[PDB]
Amino acid sequence: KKVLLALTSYNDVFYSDGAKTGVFVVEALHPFNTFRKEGFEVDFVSETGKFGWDEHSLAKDFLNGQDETDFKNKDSDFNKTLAKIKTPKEVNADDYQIFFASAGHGTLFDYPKAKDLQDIASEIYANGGVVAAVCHGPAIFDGLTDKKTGRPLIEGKSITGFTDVGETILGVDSILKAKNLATVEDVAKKYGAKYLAPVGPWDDYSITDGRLVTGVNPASAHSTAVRSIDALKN
Amino acid sequence: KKVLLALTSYNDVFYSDGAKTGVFVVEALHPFNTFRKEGFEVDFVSETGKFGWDEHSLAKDFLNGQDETDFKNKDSDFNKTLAKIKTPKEVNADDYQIFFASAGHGTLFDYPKAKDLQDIASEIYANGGVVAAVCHGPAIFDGLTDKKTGRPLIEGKSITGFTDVGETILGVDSILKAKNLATVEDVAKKYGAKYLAPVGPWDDYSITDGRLVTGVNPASAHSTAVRSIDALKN
Repeated sequence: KKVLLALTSYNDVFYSDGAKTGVFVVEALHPFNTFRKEGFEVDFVSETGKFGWDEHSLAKDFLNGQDETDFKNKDSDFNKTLAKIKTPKEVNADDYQIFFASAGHGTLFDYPKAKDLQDIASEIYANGGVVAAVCHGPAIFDGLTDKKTGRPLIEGKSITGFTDVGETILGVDSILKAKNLATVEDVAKKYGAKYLAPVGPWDDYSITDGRLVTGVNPASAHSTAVRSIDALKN
Repeated sequence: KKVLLALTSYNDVFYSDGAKTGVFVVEALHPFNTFRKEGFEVDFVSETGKFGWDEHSLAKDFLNGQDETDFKNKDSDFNKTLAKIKTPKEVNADDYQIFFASAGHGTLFDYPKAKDLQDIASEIYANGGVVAAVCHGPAIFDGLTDKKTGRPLIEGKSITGFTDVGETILGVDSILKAKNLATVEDVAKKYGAKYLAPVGPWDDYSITDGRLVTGVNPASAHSTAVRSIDALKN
């Protein structure tokens, strides 16, 4: 039982305070934990084989408790597994039942153009696997094609993900535009998907549409992962 | 700017302990409170113009705090309003912006056959209003037609509601099958709707799809009510 957990490979100054974005820690850690818990093996992968942390996700409010302990302890299973991060080439899609895309605002940079990752994702979905994504993770659906129908994998599907209002509240809406980036809600519209919004931009909100699982934000990582395992039976 | 809050008129012995089903207290109270807070007026209506509370919704685990105080206080707005509850005949569909269907298992008995109420809701909706339902409330979607399309109102839409698994867990799926009642998932399947389920059958889980709003269970009453209001601009 393997699970391929994708991470953004973009890590550069993003926020107006000079803080650089990248992988949202708990969006990788909670799914990882949830996966390892049920008895799945986790293989991390990134577009370039490299990654960095979204500095904002390192703040006390987003990283604390056992999470921080596992983060700081280099011998943690999480860290030992992350050290074995793979590049697309080094991956055999046929080895995974679940494809989970963790996020962070960085995914908005490489995920849409990560074709190799999309081919892999598409294959796992073809073999009856489950494709899941949280936060800005659905960004990788931009171009993801269903091999069986030839149509965009999200066309006619109900998904969720980071909200447009959330961007405004974070005050990063100025930047997304400045950097010519599309929001999850934009991507959902562009490819015929039905975007379902949570009551609040920070709520734990996730959706299961057959074998396609999506979550809204960091607070939905766990739920997304849990849904992702359950979805295997669909 | 008013709300039509439909209640189940069924109030007979249900549970395998002699208890009776009917209106689940908070499913009518929280929605009422939310709508009242936002300035909307509220009118209660049932098939018979009468109703009874579901015996199991009266325990401390479901009825407590201010809710319980507003339930026992005869001079409470919630109660003074319930006294003026009207019948379909007394209703003018054009006087409402939202149609909210509170539940309790009792709804499986009357909502599906309450044609007059369906019309009111099809009408309100026809005028660009909002149609919302929580828990077993979606049973009212059984045969509910979109005045403008001719097609079933929930056809092609995404909804959620009380889960089939929940029924088993409560050990009432026997009663249902016996009394020849249909579940929400059934009604969704029957009219071409895409049923989206919560991770846990008890989760506060709701969905907003255009102007069709749905919630899963008592825990979802509030969110479903909030989703209604926000929906009005969709």
